[PDB]
Amino acid sequence: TVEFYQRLSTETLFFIFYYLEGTKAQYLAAKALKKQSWRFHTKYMMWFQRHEEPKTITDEFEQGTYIYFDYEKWGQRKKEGFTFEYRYLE
Amino acid sequence: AHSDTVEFYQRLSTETLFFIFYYLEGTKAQYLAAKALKKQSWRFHTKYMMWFQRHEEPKTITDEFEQGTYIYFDYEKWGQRKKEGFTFEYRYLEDR
Repeated sequence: TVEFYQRLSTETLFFIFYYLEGTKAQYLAAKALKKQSWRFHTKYMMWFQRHEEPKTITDEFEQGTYIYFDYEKWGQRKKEGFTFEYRYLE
Repeated sequence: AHSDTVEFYQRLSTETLFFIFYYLEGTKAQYLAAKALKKQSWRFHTKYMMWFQRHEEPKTITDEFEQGTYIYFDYEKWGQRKKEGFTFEYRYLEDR
């Protein structure tokens, strides 16, 4: 169901997303995350979430501070003065 | 780390390990997850089929059972709960 993945911790959703590819579970984790206001950067291949309100927003990109989950370090990190180009959005 | 080792599931959070354990049933992952949980002093009660952890030193300890307070992961509510004056019978334990 959709509500279950809603309950799961974010770290659990990430594990599901990165290690159970091409499966239903991944599919619902992706959406569970989106509803939590995470967005997938299709290049960096990591999930981002606004830490606070962006500094600048145009029609093509926004810049500001974000927390993201680095799957290589398996840990939530933070980036300031980052430019999230919407063309890398799904 | 390499997904096929215990050092890998050791990096994951407990809740994730529980997810792995219940929803990737009968797989290598589940087994290594089970192991990961055991270093953390979680033990599997084979009747209730839930994981328990001593909250504090047990009150009584014999050869067949121990008694005291535990936290446990209820997989029907999917949440950590707590039990006082609980008897954990050693016959319902994976490996003595």
